[PDB]
Amino acid sequence: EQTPQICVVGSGPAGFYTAQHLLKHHSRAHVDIYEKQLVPFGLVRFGVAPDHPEVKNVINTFTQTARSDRCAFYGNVEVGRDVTVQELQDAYHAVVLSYGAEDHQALDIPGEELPGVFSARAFVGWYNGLPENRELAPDLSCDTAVILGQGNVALDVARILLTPPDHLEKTDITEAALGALRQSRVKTVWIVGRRGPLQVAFTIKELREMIQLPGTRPMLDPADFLGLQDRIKEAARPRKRLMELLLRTATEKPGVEEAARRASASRAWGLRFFRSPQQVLPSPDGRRAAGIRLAVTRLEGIGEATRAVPTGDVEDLPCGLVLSSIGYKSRPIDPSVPFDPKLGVVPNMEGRVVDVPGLYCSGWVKRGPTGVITTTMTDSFLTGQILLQDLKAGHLPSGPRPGSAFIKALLDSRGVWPVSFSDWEKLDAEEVSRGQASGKPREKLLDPQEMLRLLGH
Amino acid sequence: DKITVHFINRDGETLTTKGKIGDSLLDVVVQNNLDIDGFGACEGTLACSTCHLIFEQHIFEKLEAITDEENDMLDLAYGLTDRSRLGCQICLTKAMDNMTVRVPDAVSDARES
Ligand SMILES: Cc1cc2nc3c(=O)[nH]c(=O)nc-3n(C[C@H](O)[C@H](O)[C@H](O)COP(=O)(O)OP(=O)(O)OC[C@H]3O[C@@H](n4cnc5c(N)ncnc54)[C@H](O)[C@@H]3O)c2cc1C
Ligand code: FES
Repeated sequence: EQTPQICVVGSGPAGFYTAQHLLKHHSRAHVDIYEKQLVPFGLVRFGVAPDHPEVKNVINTFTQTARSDRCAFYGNVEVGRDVTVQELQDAYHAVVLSYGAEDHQALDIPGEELPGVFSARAFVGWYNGLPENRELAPDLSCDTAVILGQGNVALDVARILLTPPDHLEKTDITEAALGALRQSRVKTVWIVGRRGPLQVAFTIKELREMIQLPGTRPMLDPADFLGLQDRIKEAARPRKRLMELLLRTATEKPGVEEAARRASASRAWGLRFFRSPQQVLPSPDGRRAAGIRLAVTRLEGIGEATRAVPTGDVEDLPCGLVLSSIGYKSRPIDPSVPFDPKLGVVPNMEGRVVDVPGLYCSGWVKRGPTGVITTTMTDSFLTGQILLQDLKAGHLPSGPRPGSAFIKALLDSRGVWPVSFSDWEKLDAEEVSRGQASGKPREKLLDPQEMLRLLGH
Repeated sequence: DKITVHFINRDGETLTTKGKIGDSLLDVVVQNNLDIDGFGACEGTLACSTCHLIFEQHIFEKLEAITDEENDMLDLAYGLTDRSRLGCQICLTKAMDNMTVRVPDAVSDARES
């Protein structure tokens, strides 16, 4: 029989789940996972908050997959740069793009470049050890911080900003960020959304965590939930409980115990509705951000292309830190692959890249940056399946295929030294040791050149 | 395994197996090496919904009281029924022997948007 050679571009949840599916449903298929970072797992390592270790458990299943004899890892290989997609298509039977959505949604407003304005995801990569963000060194000396957008990512940075530093002591949070967080004078966090309460993008788990965060109290305006009760009682299961928790918190008087807790709280988080960022207001010396001008908006223009539009009235909000968490978009990495700049994804029909035989995709680069790990997982399985289905039907390149035998020699000729999964395990073991002393799960290596020095690279 | 449990996989196929009382169905699944597409991703820590299972009515009624922590993850699960529970939260009992749990399939493409 044929021995399928499959290539996966990206080592995050979508790439590892697609490979997992391929290995499980085809006994001879081989999967080579390429990754531009020196280490695997993508956002499970760099995105998921350090106080959410339970979620990082999917890493155990990816490690199991990577250890399979029919799987190989190739970190420090940036597809489209070190190796082109066309070159991978020549080497493999099928190529699956799973490189997530890297680009951040710019605010595109006056003063969005003022110091103190960061991408919410840059702040996250900061404390999660993404190398490119290790020198973010955000100024946490100001009292208020404003987060634009009301998704889970917003709740994550707002939670990390208000969590008592000591409670983060033994998580895998970078020691660097934990040190900064200890000196932080941030005590007020506002999460502002363009739309209303019925449109919040976060889930009940993360909201509940926020409502119960030690040392904090919630700041919800009862007026934002007026004539909204009956619509909540009719919402769908996923939505109902979430909304009822917000409504309850926003309109019901807390018990004696809860009230006492809040009266004692020293930090606070709140939710603002119907406000779109109009401009970041500068400080007296115009050297930093001192606040943000929010335009009051209205639900106007409804239907498919529904959007909030400024009424003309504004509101200036004092704040020393402004975090933009308004989604993201994938980016094209190779001129050989089609791209939908409007939706920010690689055009595809349920996994099949448009007009490119043998080319597939999964994860955020396929559906957009709106799914948790479980969503990405079941989506990635569907792609692995449509690929196996094309294989059986004979719609993928016939015969031979050298796979890595070709790419290895190619990357070699180009002076690119790949990081294998076993090399990663030496690094992993090192980070775990450094976590021993301080009692943390690990102490992430942030210096690119040191990580390579370890591996002997 | 002192008791028997039947798992109706997504592809119609049934996977019978035994698991000693006290174990969560995730334990029954994992240790018995049952092939259920991405079942128990967070390894039973209430961080996912991949261990979602549809129990028999005559058994659902007498299961441990469901917590908010479980409902929080269950709301994000597809193929949700009135007899749904997170498998890793249900520890086996003597009265569960020979029961039949069904892994949710159907059209979940709706969760991908
Ligand atoms: C701040 C934050 C917190 C989150 N918290 C949670 C949570 O608590 N629970 C949850 O379930 N989900 C959470 N998620 C969502 C989860 O991280 C995503 O659903 C998941 O990472 C999607 O996987 P992916 O495979 O599409 O892409 P990603 O994980 O982004 O991985 C894409 C991979 O491709 C690599 N890559 C990019 N370009 C190239 C290239 N040219 N060549 C080679 N490799 C390349 C990237 O470096 C990366 O490793 C969170 C997301 C964020 C941003
Ligand atoms: S295995 Fe994750 S919640 Fe049950």
